[PDB]
Amino acid sequence: GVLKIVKVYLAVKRRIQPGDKMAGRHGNKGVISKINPIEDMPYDENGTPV
Amino acid sequence: TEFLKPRLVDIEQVSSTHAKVTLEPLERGFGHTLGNALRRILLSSMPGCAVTEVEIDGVLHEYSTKEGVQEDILEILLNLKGLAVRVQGKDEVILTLNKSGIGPVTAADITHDGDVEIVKPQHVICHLTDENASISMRIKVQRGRGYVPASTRIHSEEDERPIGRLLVDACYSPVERIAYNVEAARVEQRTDLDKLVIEMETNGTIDPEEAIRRAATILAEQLEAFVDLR
Repeated sequence: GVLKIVKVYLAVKRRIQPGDKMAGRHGNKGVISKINPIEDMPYDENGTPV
Repeated sequence: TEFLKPRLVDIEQVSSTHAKVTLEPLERGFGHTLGNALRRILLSSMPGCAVTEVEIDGVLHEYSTKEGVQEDILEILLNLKGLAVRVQGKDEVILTLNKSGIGPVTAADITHDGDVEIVKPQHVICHLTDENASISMRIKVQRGRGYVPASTRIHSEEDERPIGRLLVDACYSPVERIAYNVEAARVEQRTDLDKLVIEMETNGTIDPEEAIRRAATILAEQLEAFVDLR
């Protein structure tokens, strides 16, 4: 019944957002809740943001 | 009212990228007050120029591969995000890049505009492997402030949609890292009164003194609302 088929390939580039699941390697799960701006993040005496 | 204002003393420029700025005398409590309030404006609100659009010939999208080039097109775009550029006169400049033969394509291969200064000419953009291979592209630098992603920009304007135009995440804000200290002043007999060292770590473009001047301006313009309007 099939005369021809056209296969189209899309490329999505999804960046991280709240809801994306992340984890380490010791079974420590977690969900991003908010992307805090750089200005708001904690920083050590050296000045380098976490 | 004992209003005691600080003044800009010394700008220890260790490098064009990293520079210390000392500030004294500050009355007790104002060291951390300006320190952080300034750090915040200097991170986020500073205007700078950044590569927004690129258009390489023989390239229909960023995921494709160009012959005679070690980098995939994505990795070239990444290098152009971090290309240090200063436009003096206009807000938008489109620079042309043509180059051929065996060698690492540096930032100096771009044709410099009358009022455009490429701050790190030795900056890598692409690696040409084959002598036969030649690369051609049009790099649009626009000026903005903060960080404007390509995903935030592919969902607003989009009036002309020319196929072969690669949009790039704009890294407009020139300040990379910044951290203020507070140190003894050793002025007259004040003892309490000290200074404020703002260590700035920026790209090439924006000049340390220039930037702190702009950041103080932005703070005072936001304070118009609390002084004028009651």
